[PDB]
Amino acid sequence: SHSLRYFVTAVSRPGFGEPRYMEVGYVDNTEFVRFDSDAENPRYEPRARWIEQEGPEYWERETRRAKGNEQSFRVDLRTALRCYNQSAGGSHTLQWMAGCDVESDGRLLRGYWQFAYDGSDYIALNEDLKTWTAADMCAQITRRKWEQAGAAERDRAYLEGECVEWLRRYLKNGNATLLRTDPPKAHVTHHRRPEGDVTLRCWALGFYPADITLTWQLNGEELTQEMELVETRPAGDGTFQKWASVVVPLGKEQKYTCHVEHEGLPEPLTLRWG
Amino acid sequence: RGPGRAFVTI
Amino acid sequence: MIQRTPKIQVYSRHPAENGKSNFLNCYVSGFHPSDIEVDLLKNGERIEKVEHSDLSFSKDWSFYLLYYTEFTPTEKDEYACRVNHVTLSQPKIVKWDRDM
Repeated sequence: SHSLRYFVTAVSRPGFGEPRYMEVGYVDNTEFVRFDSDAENPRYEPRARWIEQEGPEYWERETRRAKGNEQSFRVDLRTALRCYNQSAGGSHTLQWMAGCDVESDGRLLRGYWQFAYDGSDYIALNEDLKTWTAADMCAQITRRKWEQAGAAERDRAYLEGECVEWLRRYLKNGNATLLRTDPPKAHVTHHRRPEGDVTLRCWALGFYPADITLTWQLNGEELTQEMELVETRPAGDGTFQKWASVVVPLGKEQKYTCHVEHEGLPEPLTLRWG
Repeated sequence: RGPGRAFVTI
Repeated sequence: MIQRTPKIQVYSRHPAENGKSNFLNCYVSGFHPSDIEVDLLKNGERIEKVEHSDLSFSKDWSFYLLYYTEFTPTEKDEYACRVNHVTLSQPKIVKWDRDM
């Protein structure tokens, strides 16, 4: 399954003036473009090698679309402040996520077009791409206006047409990068706890994509209900890391095995410390 | 390519 | 309308080895709003050349960011990440522990 997704953030900042406006595009959870109103000459920019084949009409049109979007978001921030009757000198956030999930056959799996105001759901295009979930009265007011403007029809045209078409083009152009798999490299560490037992920590490093399953086993039985597990985190070079740990009796460490499952592995890994 | 708000404001 | 405190993880891009060049990472995630102050510290002093990935956000609309710098860890040199955010009562300092 594949996705094209844009993540848009507009932040009002009274007293310094005009909102900070950003726009980050991902293909299959891989960043490939960005826009930042705080650049000295703000414009759409490549953030992956493969998108750089696009002609300058692509970059000029995306720059203009971002700047146009920035205009709408400036208006929306004023509209929201009034509808929620918020104080005039404060900073507020309008977020927007839009995109398409498609199978290999190119069928649209799910289109998204949803907004949040100060961190909570505001309005969201439903999966039928004809109706809106509106969280409160201000967003219900927005929905009535969008219903009589035919917005859903026309956003759905983007999600079913231009979004799928460009995704399909991106997967051809960026095939070697997006479909790459990087297998985890794993090791187990050990540290005596002040309590008198032992922490075994199973590391997975250098893997892509981010989806991974780490489990500890004690003579073949899963210890999910007794393990610690960090949020998967970016290494900064395009790979990810994660670890999982268990607390074990000193002297029984060799009974415990780490299990690493990742799409880049031909067979799951099994590691011990003793 | 990304989506346009097209001055369809909230 | 919700405000969320950031999660903070401090770690190296590769396993630390004394005298070997690496990247020091501070990953801040799950926070709202997006304005955040992140500094990396070497023995308590702010490191100047710290870059960061582009701001993005996840399913629940909360933001995430990676701050990072090039460094060469030594035996005694202490590293840490310092974060300030509107939801935080105090600036938070999370120290780098090389096995975490």
